[PDB]
Amino acid sequence: PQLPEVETIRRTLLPLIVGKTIEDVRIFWPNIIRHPRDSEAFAARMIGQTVRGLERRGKFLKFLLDRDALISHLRMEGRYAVASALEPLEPHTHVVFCFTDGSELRYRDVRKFGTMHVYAKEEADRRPPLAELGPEPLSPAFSPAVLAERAVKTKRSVKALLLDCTVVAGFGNIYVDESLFRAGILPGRPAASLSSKEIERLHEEMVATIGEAVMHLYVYGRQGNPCKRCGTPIEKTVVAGRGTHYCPRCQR
DNA sequence: GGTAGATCCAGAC
DNA sequence: GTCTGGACTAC
Ligand SMILES: [Zn+2]
Repeated sequence: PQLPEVETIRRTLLPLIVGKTIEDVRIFWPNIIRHPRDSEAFAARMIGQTVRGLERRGKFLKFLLDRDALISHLRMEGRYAVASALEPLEPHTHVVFCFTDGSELRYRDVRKFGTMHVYAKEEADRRPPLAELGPEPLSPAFSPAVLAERAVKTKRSVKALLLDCTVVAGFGNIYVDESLFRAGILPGRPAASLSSKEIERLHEEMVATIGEAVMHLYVYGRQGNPCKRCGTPIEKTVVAGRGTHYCPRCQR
């Protein structure tokens, strides 16, 4: 899931778990547990705590308990569901939080790329994976000025810059490619090569593109198909090590 | 200290 | 078999 989908999860999941008390934590792929490194300590500390809130930072979910926070990233394919402890688990279920009311919060992930970190609440924001996270793309803290400052410093492509979590929180490939198309900028352009006008426009399209989604594609996944604005075949190449889509006529 | 390269996984070719 | 992707290690 990308940022908009994660925000939907935050909103919809919260009322399904708030006020429930954890009675057990079961782990079927320990590699997902990143802190404490020992999955047994992860499970033990959570027991007895009640879910009090659920926040989002970038693509991270932050579950707020009594003393601790659970920081969760779904990567490409992770998903949460709430269901009865009486029913069989769905395939690829790797972590389960069991509540005292006989319901469960289940984490599934076919690829097993997702991560979980638990810390005392007061520490979570100053430890990985939240430490160094850049500003929310929809916040005044992410400004053209901030983007400009980062762009001028680096030798990397503009795509690489936007994918950088320290620059802006949780802005993924689909939105990078779409935002760059909408801003008329080739993804392979050196970030430092962007003019003030291009930075301003890119910021505007980033906020618009992801803002629209949080509340229909031009290039992403459209290789070999006509651009919706000029009819030129959309191309796909590798940029910043990732599959990257663009129109060679609309973007410069 | 900034950056490329490496990494994890299993489904799609 | 090869390719793919979000967010330490070593040049
Ligand atoms: Zn075009």
